[PDB]
Amino acid sequence: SIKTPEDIEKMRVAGRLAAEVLEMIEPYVKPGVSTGELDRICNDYIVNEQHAVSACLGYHGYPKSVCISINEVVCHGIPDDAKLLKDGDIVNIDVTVIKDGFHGDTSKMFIVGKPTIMGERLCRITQESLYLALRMVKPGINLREIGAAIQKFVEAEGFSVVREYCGHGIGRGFHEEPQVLHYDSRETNVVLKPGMTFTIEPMVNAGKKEIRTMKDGWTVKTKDRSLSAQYEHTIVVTDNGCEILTLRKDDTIPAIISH
Ligand SMILES: O=C(O)c1ccc(-c2ccccc2C(F)(F)F)o1
Ligand SMILES: [Mn+2]
Ligand SMILES: [Mn+2]
Ligand code: NA
Repeated sequence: SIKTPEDIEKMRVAGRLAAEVLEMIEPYVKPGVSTGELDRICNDYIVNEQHAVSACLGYHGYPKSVCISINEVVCHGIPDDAKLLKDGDIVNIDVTVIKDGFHGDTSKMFIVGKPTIMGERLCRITQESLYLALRMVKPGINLREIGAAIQKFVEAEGFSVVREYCGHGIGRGFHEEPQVLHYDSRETNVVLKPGMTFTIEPMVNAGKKEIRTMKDGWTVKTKDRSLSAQYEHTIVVTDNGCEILTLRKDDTIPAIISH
């Protein structure tokens, strides 16, 4: 669907709120803190300060407000008061808020304590894969091209792209069409049009692409237990490119990408 100027404004608000949850939580992401407390901090902020709601809680039965995944956990890590962050960890906090009917969806990696060169490299490359994709977004381009570019860049780094999950259209619905694969697929045939709003959120494994879902029916880890990183932004396709609706102060890419 093509969002209207009004809907896009609402997406800007929702996207900014999502991004600000990530900016707000940054100081709390330090050695010793539990992912459970991080989640509570994020939820209180979303509800009490942003006057918004987490779109995650309850979705497909998800128990928490945000997803927090550490190191080998690929995605959907469930915040737990007993899971503490430690020196060297790489942690993804994935946020999605609903404000005035629209969704803002974004995530980023945080390196805890003294960074490891491997962790820093995986996160940097993963973000760069998102960035290169964002720089390709504009009317007329096929999502297949973008997915192909992400995969090519990631694999060239000796990393892999997780296939079970993809980006997605977003708006009044958390996950709307189209599906945004982060790898080349013969099934992908979607030509971008102005006003389209979707996410790009590649999950990159340091090791093999295969994953394993834990027995809590949520937590996903790399099959080989290698590190996995993910970054995500919600965007709106413009006439000559795109606008990142979930940009943060620490992002090293412009909010408005012109061509
Ligand atoms: O960025 C996303 O699109 C995202 C993060 C987590 C999920 C998800 C996917 C399937 C079922 C439940 C959830 C959620 F509840 F954790 F949001 O979707
Ligand atoms: Mn997300
Ligand atoms: Mn998403
Ligand atoms: Na991870």
